[PDB]
Amino acid sequence: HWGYGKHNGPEHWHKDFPIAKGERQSPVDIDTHTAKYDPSLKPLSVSYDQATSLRILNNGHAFNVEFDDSQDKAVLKGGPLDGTYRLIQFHFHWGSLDGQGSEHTVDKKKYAAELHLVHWNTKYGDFGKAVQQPDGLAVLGIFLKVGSAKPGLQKVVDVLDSIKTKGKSADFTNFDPRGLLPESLDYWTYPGSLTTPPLLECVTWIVLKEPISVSSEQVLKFRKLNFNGEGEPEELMVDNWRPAQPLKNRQIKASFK
Ligand SMILES: NS(=O)(=O)c1c(F)c(F)c(Sc2nc3ccccc3s2)c(F)c1F
Ligand SMILES: [Zn+2]
Repeated sequence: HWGYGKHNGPEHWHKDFPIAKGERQSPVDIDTHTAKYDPSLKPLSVSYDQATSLRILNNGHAFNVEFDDSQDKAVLKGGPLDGTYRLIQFHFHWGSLDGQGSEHTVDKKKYAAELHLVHWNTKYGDFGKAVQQPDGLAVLGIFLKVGSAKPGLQKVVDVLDSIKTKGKSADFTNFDPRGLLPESLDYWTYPGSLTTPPLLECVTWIVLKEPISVSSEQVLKFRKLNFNGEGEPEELMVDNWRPAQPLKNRQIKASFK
């Protein structure tokens, strides 16, 4: 029953998932002036050379590109992180218009979209167990603005017509997610949560400073997706983002400046 519309949208989530009003909820606004530079934070390590994508899926809330996480292939490590975390999927959140769509904001700025590359802590042996742990997940967030095309995103955009409606999937092999990374790896980092139900407070958030650009035609194709299933009255998949939640005590750290 949860979703993004008037009657089931984020402001309604706490009824089914009371952790919605918890102490480390995401996303947040990144106040770039109150974030603490920390010279002791390590460079992020993104080792994606051996990634193996398998499938793309419309789950009724976004689309996921899934990876085979059964060995140490695509991993995140270093940065603020203690273990190594394995890539399991990526997805995006986007707007009905270019002026909105991102979940994190930067001094109140909303970007057109936000890419989430979701990884899990190897010491918990799988994603299902990792989410019940406070340091179970690491999500690398990357902001999208509209301007020039991202060539590396086009294979994703071209297959979306085949997964139009809730439930649909398609084989999605040899997709290289290094094609979605900006040039710099400068980041902010803070402790928080899944930004969809079940809203578990299990995530180390790593948000890149440098957005990637995508074309208006790329983002327009995200907006032709559907929340509904093939049976049903079309609701376009747009504005599937949660807004910024209270920071409460937490401190946001910066890798830079
Ligand atoms: N916005 S987010 O990166 O915090 C996020 C995520 F990490 C995810 F891993 C997912 S999919 C997901 N599936 C399950 C299954 C069981 C328990 C928690 C989750 S989150 C998700 F939908 C999502 F929005
Ligand atoms: Zn997400």
